[PDB]
Amino acid sequence: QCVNLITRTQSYTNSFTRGVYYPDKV
Amino acid sequence: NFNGLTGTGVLTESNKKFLPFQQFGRDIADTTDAVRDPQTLEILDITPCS
Ligand SMILES: *[C@@H]1O[C@H](CO)[C@@H](O[C@@H]2O[C@H](CO)[C@@H](O[C@@H]3O[C@H](CO)[C@@H](O)[C@H](O)[C@@H]3O)[C@H](O)[C@H]2NC(C)=O)[C@H](O)[C@H]1NC(C)=O
Repeated sequence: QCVNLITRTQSYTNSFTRGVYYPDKV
Repeated sequence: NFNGLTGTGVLTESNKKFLPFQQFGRDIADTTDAVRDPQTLEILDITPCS
């Protein structure tokens, strides 16, 4: 039923100090 | 035995804020010094028996 109506492009960038999470509930 | 965490000690009500997504507390030496009661949400201190 779906159709290919997006086909988004891709790029590159620099990820600064991000993506840090709590490893445990301590 | 607080939700699986077993140990021996004396409980004591503390004034710490525990980031309610957290359950246990540890010191520098990785010793469990503060555990949250899973039923009333208050935080209790863990001190070894004298
Ligand atoms: C797990 O179940 C227990 C049992 O119901 C929950 O404890 C209950 O918590 C409510 C909310 O604080 C208490 O109501 C409050 O009672 C005080 C004293 O009567 C009153 O001054 C407040 O206005 C409010 O009505 C309720 O008394 C308390 N029940 C018992 C038996 O301690 C507990 O909250 C539940 N766990 C979680 C995570 O919700």
